[PDB]
Amino acid sequence: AQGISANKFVDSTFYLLLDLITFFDEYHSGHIDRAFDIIERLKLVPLNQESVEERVAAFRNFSDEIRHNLSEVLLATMNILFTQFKRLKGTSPSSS
Amino acid sequence: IQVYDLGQDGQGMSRVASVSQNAIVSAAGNIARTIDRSVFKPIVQIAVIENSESLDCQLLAVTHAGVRLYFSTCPFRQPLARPNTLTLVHVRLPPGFSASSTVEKPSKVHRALYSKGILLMAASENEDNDILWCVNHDTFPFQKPMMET
Amino acid sequence: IKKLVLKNLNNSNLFSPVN
Amino acid sequence: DPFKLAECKLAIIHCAGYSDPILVQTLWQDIIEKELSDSVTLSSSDRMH
Amino acid sequence: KKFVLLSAQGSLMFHKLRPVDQLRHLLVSNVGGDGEEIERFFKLHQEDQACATCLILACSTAACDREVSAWATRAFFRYGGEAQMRFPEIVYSGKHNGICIYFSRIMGNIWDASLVVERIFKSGNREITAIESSVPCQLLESVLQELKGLQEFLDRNSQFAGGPLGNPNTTAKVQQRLIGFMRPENGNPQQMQQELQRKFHEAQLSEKISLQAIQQLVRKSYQALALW
Amino acid sequence: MPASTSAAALQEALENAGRLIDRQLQEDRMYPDLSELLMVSAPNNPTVSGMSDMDYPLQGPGLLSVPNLPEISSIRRVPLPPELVEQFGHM
Repeated sequence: AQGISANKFVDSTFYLLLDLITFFDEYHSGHIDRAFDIIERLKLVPLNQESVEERVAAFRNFSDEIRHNLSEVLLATMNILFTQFKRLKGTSPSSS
Repeated sequence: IQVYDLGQDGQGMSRVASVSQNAIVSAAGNIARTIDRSVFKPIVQIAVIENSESLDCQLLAVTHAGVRLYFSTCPFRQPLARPNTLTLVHVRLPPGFSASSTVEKPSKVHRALYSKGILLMAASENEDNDILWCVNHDTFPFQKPMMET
Repeated sequence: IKKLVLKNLNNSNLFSPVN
Repeated sequence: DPFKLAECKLAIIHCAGYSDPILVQTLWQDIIEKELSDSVTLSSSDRMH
Repeated sequence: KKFVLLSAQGSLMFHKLRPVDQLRHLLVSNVGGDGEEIERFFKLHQEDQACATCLILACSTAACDREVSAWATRAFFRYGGEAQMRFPEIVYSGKHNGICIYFSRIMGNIWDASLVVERIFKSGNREITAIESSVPCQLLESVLQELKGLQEFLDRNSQFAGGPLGNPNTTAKVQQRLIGFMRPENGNPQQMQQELQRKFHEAQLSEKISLQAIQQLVRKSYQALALW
Repeated sequence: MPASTSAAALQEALENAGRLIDRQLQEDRMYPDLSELLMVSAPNNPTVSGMSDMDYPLQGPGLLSVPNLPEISSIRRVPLPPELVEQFGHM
C-alpha cells in the first residue's frame, strides 16, 4: 500500500515464503488441486522432464530459507499427485 | 427478435419492434450476396452491445454457423434517442469464410457469449466433445476494417 | 581424450574443397 | 586453428590445463583485434560497448 | 478478463489474455528479454505500444514478476528503436513514445480533470454547497503505485537514456537503407555522411532532453497525487 | 548561470513534456465506435466483413504474427462436487 520494495533477494524470498504458506494451507485443507494450481505458478518444482534443469539452475540461485522448505514441498506435491491418482482410480466407469 | 423501451427512467414499458428470422435471413443474404441463406439461421443467441462499446450499434445476434449479425435500434450518433427500429447494420462471417483460408468454420454452435468485442462460442466436435472458440480485436483495436485474432 | 597435442606441421586446409 | 576459432582455442587450453603465456597473450590479441576488425562499421561508443 | 464454462464434468475456468499477459507468456517461453518471438511481438504491436506493454512488467512490484521486470527491461531497451531525423522532423524512439504512452495511460482519467467537484447537500430546509475530491482515494492510491513504479523505472535506468546499447552487427543493416534514396549530383558523400551523423546526435540529444523533462513531470505528478 | 534562465528552460521543458502527453492521451481517446471498425457509414447503408484472410490474420511466417501466441489462459478445471455427482444417478 505504501510502495515499499527492498534488496531483491530478500524481497523475493519474503513473498515466495508467503505464497508457499498458501500452498501448504490449501494442501492441509485437503483442497489439494488448489495446491497444484499454486505450485504450477511458484515454479519451485518441475512437472515435465523438459523443466528439470530449469529448476536445478534456479535452485543454485534460491536463498537457504527456500532450500530448507523444498523436501516437504516435494512430499506435498507428490501426495497431491498420489491423491489425484487415487481419485482417478476411484471414479468407477459405471458413472464416469 | 423483439425490442422494448423500459422508459428513459428504466420504469416505463412499451414494445417498439419485432423482426422475424425469415426477414433477418433475407436481409443478411441481401448484404452478403455470395453466401447461402442457411448460415443465417438458427439465431442461437442475442447479446447487448453496451453504450461503453458503441453509440451507433446496440445489439448483436449470433447463429449456429458463427455469423455475427450487428443491429441498430436508434439513429446513428444520437446517443440521447429512444429505440424506434431494429435495423440489421453489419454482417460478419466467422473464420474460414475467406476464399484462401486453410482454417475451418464454426458450425452446430449451441452456445455463444459476447462482451466488449470478444466473442466466445461452444460447438460440438462429435456428440460427446465440445470445441470452445475465441475471437477478438484486442491485438488490432484501432484498425479499419476490423481485424481479429 | 583430455591430453592436447599441437601438430601444425600437417593440417587439412579448412578453407578448401577436398581433393 | 584451420578455422581460427580463437574463442574456442582459449577454452580448449583452459580445459586441458595447458598455459603457454605467449599463446594465451596471442589468443587475447586475436580475439581483441577480430572484435575491433568486424565492429568497424559502427560508431566509437557502439564499438566500446 | 475472467470467464467460466460448465460441462457435465464441472467448471472450466479461464481468462482472456491482455497484450501484457501475451508479453508475459513470451518473456517466460523465451526465458528472458531476447528470443525472436519478442522481436515478433514488437513487429505485431509496433515499437511504441510494445514498449508501453513492457513498462507494466518492468515497473511491476509483484514477487512473481521479479525476474520478468528485468526481462521486460531488457526487451524494452533492446527492441524499441532509437531517435531519428525524418526528412525534417525528430521521431523519438518507441522507448520514449512508450514512456509518454504509459504516463498518459496511468493519468488517463485524471490528466485534464479538476481534482475537485462542487456538491449540494440537502440538510432538511437548508441546501449546503461543499467542494469535494473528483478522484476517489483508492484511485489516487492505485495510480500512485504504477506512477511510483514508472518513476523508479526512469530513475533506476536514468543513465541509459541516450546509450546505443545494441549489438554492433545491427547498424550496417540500417545505414545500407538510406543510401538507396539519395543522388545530389556533385554532392560530397563525406559531407553527407558527416551531417547525417550530426543529425543522429541532433535526434538523440532531443530525445534525452525530452526523457529528462518527462522524468521530472512523473516526479511532480507523484508528489501532487500523494499530497492529494 | 543566472538562476532565472535555467528556471525558465525547465518550465518550458515541463510544458514540452506535458504537450506530448496531451498528444498521446488524445490519440488513445480517438478509439473508434464499433460502427467504423465494422465500416458502416449509415444504418441504411449496411455492410459485410469476414471475407478475406486479412479479416482474421493467420499466424503464418512473414505475416503480422507471433506463432503459438495464446488468446486465452490455460483452462483450470474444477470438478462437480462429489455430493452432486451421486445425485445424477437419481434424476
